[PDB]
Amino acid sequence: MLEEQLYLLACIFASRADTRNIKKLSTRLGSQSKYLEILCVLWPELDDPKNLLFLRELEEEVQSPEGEETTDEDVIVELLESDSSLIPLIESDTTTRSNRYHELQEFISKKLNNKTLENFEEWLRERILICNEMIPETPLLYSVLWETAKSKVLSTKFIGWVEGVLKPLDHLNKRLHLIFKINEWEKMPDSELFKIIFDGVEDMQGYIGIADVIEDELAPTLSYGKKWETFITEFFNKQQFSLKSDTNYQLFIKLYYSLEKGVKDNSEASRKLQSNVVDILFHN
Amino acid sequence: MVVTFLQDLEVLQDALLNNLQKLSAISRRKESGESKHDEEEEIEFEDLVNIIESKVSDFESVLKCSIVEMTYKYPELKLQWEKSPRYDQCDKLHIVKLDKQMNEDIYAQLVEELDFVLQFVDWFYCYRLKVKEILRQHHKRDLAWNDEKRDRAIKFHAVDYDKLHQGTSS
Amino acid sequence: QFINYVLQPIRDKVRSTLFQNDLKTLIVLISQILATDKNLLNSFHYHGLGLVSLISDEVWEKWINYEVEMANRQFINITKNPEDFPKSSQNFVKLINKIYDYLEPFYDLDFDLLVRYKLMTCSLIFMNLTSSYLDYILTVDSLNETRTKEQELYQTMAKLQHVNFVYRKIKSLSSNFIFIQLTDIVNSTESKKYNSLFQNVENDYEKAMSTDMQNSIVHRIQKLLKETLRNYFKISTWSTLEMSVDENIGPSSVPSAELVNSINVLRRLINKLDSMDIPLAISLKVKNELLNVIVNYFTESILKLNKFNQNGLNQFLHDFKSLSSILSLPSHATNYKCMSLHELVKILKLKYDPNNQQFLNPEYIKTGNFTSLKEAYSIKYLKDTKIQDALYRIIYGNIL
Amino acid sequence: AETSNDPFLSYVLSSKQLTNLNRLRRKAVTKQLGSSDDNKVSEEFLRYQHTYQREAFEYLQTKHDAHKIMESQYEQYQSSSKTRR
Repeated sequence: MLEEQLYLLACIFASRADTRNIKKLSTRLGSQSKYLEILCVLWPELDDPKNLLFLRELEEEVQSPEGEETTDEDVIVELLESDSSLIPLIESDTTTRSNRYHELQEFISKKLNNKTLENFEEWLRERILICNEMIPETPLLYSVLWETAKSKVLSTKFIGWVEGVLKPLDHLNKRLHLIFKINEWEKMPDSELFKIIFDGVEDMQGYIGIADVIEDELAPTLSYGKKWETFITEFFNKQQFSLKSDTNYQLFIKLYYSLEKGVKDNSEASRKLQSNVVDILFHN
Repeated sequence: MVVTFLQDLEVLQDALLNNLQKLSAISRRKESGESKHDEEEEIEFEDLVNIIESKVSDFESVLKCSIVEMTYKYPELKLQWEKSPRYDQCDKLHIVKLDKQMNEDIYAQLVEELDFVLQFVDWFYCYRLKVKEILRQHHKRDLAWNDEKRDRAIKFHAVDYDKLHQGTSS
Repeated sequence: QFINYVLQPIRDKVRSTLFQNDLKTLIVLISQILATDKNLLNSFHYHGLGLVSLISDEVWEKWINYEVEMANRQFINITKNPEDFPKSSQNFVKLINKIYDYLEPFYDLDFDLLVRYKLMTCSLIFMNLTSSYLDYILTVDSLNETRTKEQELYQTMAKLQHVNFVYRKIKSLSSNFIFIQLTDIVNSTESKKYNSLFQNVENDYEKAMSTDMQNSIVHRIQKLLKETLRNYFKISTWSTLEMSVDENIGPSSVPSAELVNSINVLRRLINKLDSMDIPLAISLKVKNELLNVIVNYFTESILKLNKFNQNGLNQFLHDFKSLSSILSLPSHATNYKCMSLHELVKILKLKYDPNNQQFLNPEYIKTGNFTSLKEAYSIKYLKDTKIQDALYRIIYGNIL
Repeated sequence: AETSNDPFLSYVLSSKQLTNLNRLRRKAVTKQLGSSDDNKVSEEFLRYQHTYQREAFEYLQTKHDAHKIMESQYEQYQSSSKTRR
């Protein structure tokens, strides 16, 4: 009985963005998973630039729960007394209340699409994902939430995913002012993904943007996707490199340098790129 | 408890929303196809309407009062509420003067007050639009419901006619 | 079709026998017509052309002409003499009500060829009567030739109360569903998006009451006030104002003797104001403006123009606080100039605070930054030059 | 057919959009007042209630209607419980 009640309290507090109220309730659900879940999906997708490091800390430093052991019933009572408007929400009826609770959980699971939530990792990841559904261009939104991240609170997987997906997509968005969703970007087949990555790379009237996107976006993606060989197979070829223009020549040399620097342990990839370059220059 | 003008605004707005829900319930009541098998319901609608106009006078009044209060709170600020002379256009709040050396806390307090009052003036623009929409809604529903009662009386008199006798010896 | 064609001979009989008749009789005629139209709405349902069709447009024009004539007539009847002033508004409303009551059944009809005439009645009567009454009450003198300034205030506020009394009625009319339908039709009749009918009469009322009489009121109040601030301005004892050391009463709990009269005057005036019916916004504006000008007078003609001692500032602040109390904030308010004066008097209180005597050094003075000082009184609304003026007045012995 | 509403989740979504509206308005007046062009109203300020006015009003109205339907359900349950007692 108390579980669904504190559950709906979590609902209403998250909906009203009451950090003060949701803080106490944080340790009251009995399973951190469901708490974090409702905390993620129901929370205002646009709540604040950060204003939420507190829940990160409630995830990080929970070792000595020496807070005021106010009885859950007291918590409910003082909460309803503080806010009469949600007394009707909490001082609910019979199983109809549980019906509301179950349909809310089903809505939560549906909006989640079968995403179990174990720790802050997928919490923040899925949060970034779902908020980018309306965020035009701000992959840096939750940066602060991971920039001051404590030790061993984020997996190197997440770090490399940011550095090799989030930072690259952010940089290219800022480069061409596009609204490429994170989901559609990782969704994006590498074929068209490279197609668009190498789209105006020849218009670049300078050596920074040429030797930048590759450094921070393309090469990190190839390393993360092991796409060193498939990329050079698909783009580092005579068709993409007609060598008609000095700009094409400079860009070709630059990419050769770049992925040559990248490919230093894959003998097959080095042979593939060498065949590629010698065929390119034999042909052009 | 000094009741801030914004507190009066929110209480009056909450009452106004109560009344909107009520009158919308009345409209959807008359949108139910109910026969006397309505008059004091109409009367209650007029009373609630005059309530809407009393409260809307109070609302715009306390709104102007809050505007004046804001103007006299901060010296550097010059705000002017220009009532839109056209329905399709929102009202206007031209902040004419503001000196950027004001205290940051007081700055943000003025920010929040401006935030609330802009929300209020726009919600009130949409509220006047909505009450115009709902009174046009009620009158359109009157034109459609008198006509539907016409058609219902025509259909009842028609089936009564038809069951009486229409030369059924053929 | 059946009911239309059976009304047709009725229409023929009546039209052949109603086109020439007394207009006053035409009133009861058309009322009985629309009553029978009610009847044929509810009792014997018919929803086509009514008997109204008989009345030719010329007859409608003659009728509305007689109507506008009777309107102007009754208006001049209720507006011909000065003593009609204090009740006219009400009667005026009544007349409008009567007019509204008189046209309400006529307004009840739904015939298209007459919606024009409803427009005409809205303009040449309602717009017309409102505009004419606005002009009258704007340019009217029900007051005796010989008069006092307080009476000018009184007639202005009675004017304003008439303005608000007619303005709320105008707004009710605006909310009237008949006029609403008028506005909707006329907006769909031509290329317009008019939000009301008058849209200027109401604006003229607001502009007059918020600027014209407002400013004249505050000007007259300021004038009579300076008139009452004559000798209080001449008070010179502020320098050598030795405390009447009374152990049982706070320092100078009674104000200056030369100012109590002004206090009683203002009390009377603002009392008449509060007892008069004003849209609260205007009252707040004028009260804050009076507060404003008295702050200006006190800070200029008193503060900067005289030397003060410990008890002098206390007495002066007490006087100012009494004067402001005359102008009580309604429920919740601050004031820029009030906080400014408060900051000022706090600064003045620096002479007798022998704790932070460190800032009276000429080199921290010449420094120009006073963040430490500004975090001693929580001053928020002062520039730096006036701080220098204050410390100069202090150093120059103007504050004993 | 008893009209089942569960105005709870709709209230939740309305509060969601409401806080969204509120922060959008906050940032908008922030850019406007903090607008360094004291003589030009920003298109963000205008565009807030050129784009979200109807959404804000409908969401707020839905919130209040949902809360009032819920609190009517609540006083109904209260009356039914007290009469049941």
